[PDB]
Amino acid sequence: MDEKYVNSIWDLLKNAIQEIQRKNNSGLSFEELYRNAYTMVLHKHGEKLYTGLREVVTEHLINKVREDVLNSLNNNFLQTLNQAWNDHQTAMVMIRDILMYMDRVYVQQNNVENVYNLGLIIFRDQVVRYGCIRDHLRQTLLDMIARERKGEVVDRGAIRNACQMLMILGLEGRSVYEEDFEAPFLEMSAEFFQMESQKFLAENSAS
Amino acid sequence: RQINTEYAVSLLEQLKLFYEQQLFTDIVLIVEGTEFPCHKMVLATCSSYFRAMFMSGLSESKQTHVHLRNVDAATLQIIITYAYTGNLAMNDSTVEQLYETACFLQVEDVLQRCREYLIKKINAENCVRLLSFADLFSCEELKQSAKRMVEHKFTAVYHQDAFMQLSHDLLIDILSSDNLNVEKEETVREAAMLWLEYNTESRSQYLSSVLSQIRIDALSEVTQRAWFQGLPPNDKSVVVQGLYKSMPKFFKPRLGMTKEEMMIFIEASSENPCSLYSSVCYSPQAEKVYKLCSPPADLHKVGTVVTPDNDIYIAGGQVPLKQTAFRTVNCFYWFDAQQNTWFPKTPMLFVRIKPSLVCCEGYIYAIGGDSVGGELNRRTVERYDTEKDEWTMVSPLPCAWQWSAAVVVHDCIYVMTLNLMYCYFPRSDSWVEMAMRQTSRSFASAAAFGDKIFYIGGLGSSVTVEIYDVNKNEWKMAANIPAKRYSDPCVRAVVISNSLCVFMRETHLNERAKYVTYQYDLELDRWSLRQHISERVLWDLGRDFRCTVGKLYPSCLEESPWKP
Repeated sequence: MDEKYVNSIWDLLKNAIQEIQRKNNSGLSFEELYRNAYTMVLHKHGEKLYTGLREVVTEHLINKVREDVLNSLNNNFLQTLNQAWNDHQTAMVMIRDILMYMDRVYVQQNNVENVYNLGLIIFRDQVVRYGCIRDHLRQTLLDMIARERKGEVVDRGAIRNACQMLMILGLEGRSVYEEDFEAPFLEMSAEFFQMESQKFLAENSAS
Repeated sequence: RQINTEYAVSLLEQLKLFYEQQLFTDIVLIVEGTEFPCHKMVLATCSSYFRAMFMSGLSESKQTHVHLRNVDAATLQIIITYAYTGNLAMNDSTVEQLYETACFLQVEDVLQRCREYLIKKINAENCVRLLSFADLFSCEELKQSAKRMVEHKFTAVYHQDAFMQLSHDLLIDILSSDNLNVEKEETVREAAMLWLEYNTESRSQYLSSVLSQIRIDALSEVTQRAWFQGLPPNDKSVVVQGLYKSMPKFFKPRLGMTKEEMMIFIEASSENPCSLYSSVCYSPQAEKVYKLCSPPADLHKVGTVVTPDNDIYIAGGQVPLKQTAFRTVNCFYWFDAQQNTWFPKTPMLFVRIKPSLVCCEGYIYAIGGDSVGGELNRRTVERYDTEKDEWTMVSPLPCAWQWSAAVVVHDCIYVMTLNLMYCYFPRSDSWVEMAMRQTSRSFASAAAFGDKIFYIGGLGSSVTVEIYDVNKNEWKMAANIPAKRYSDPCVRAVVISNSLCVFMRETHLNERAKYVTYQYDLELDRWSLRQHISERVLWDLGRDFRCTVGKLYPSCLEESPWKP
């Protein structure tokens, strides 16, 4: 039909997606937001919908989570990061559902990544691989793992949650998880074990 | 192990019972005022939309009255009953809205089922409609099947009313393709012209693109002033544009103008001893032997037919059952003139051995050929519908004949046997007695040239020729073919180049088979040497091989590599 109809449909769909991202999904009529997706992808306007989805997702990320992480980089940094990841995932549940109905035709025709993969990629680009969040996360994880190796006990389930989060963020395998976590960890463990062996060779014997 | 069939079906029927008898039915679908009480589990197990709708966290996870819009009542009902029992009633009309609602609800099973049904239903009178439908909803496999079938049927009819209402991209993909089947390059030109003149200013912007896909051999000639007549007034951005744009787009000949009259053979002697038989073809103009695809599952003892629309079909035959071993099957197939493959079609009702396939009034008539029933009506003659893709019985042959031939003259079926002949009237569905031959000969072939039947050979065979006239209703002798004595000639009557020629392979004592064709002079009653087939290109074919008149493309086919 006319451009005004599809523009209004996209506007109401964007409003509904933003309301869902505000954890106000509870009272939202799936039917009255999907009756707008079928009729959107039907008219061969999937490119505009995909571009608008990407823009809305990256804007919401940069506005909410990029500010929340930088605001709480010292007061439960990893806990707030895991909470933001869980919120993003639980919203990208219904988001990916709708836009997977969309994704069937779109990615089988346009040969692009799905909307779940799109959200994972934009999250990796805007939160984890940020110019400041990446180094801060690296430094704090190295510090806490070194303090754990020193002898005192710290939280351990949170590290497993973070490693699983990074593994899922890889989205293809163990490509990014390696560069972001393994490589820095390897250098620190190398220096630590070298110093430990140098201390042990002089303070004890082969017994 | 697998799944207990007992419970599998017990659960299925119990689920269906909970549906029809309103019981544990929780969510109810509200469609145009029609109630649809059902469950969430069954809907989630099939429709991806319903799976996404319930498993979410939206109000529909705790809702009951969803107002599903932009759907149909009967389509939703059949989808729900299929989700509850596995039964899909696919008629020939509601498959369109069925595919629509399936793509809306994203149900993969019914989508694949209706896609297969439409891949079977694709024919002439709905090719453009199915292509527009596969362009609306992304159905790339169906889109390609449409396009092809379309292409060909489009360039054979170009009179479809739905052709006018087509998207610009689809028209560009159709016209610019190298698979169009046209004996000339001017019919696509006038087709594009009429599609453009269907409107005016709504096609002006597409005028600059549609001419960019047709060759320049007609973009400098006529049908440029006819566009200037229909040109918008004072518009000086199209006239001079088409004036100084008729220079590149290097004119290249298409593929549709490569249909030469060829002699298609089947069940030829296989070159490699690993296979039983093969199919080859002779080129009366190119003087070569191009190979053809093997019959479907080495289908032996079959019959051929070439409709006036130049289409090859195969009916009847027997397949070696899984030493002598052969079982007869009633499978039917259609030959793709471009893809070089045999597409399966609706099989017959009864199995046949060497059936006489004859085309008439758009129907394919397989007259007799070892009927299985062998009851009091030991004929079971059948006609095939090329429009509805189904078989229909016709009036049975009055007498049971074996090793017979049949032709079509004057919109009637003429089946010939040892000495008797009966003409079938398709308008009245009856059989009328015809003239009687004075010689008892069998195992021969006949070619319909004009309004005369030429029963050549008969019994090896011989050089006896009995010409029959339809307007005169009499069998008369003309002459005998001059052949080498003490030989067994294998005669094959066929029509080619608007003349009655004969494909007669002869074999001498202690000598190999020699191939040579003769041109029978109709007014002089004499077989003249038209061309001598050199043995350097054509090897032995056998005895049970058939020959037919048809057109093929030398480009899509490949030359058979074999030593002289």
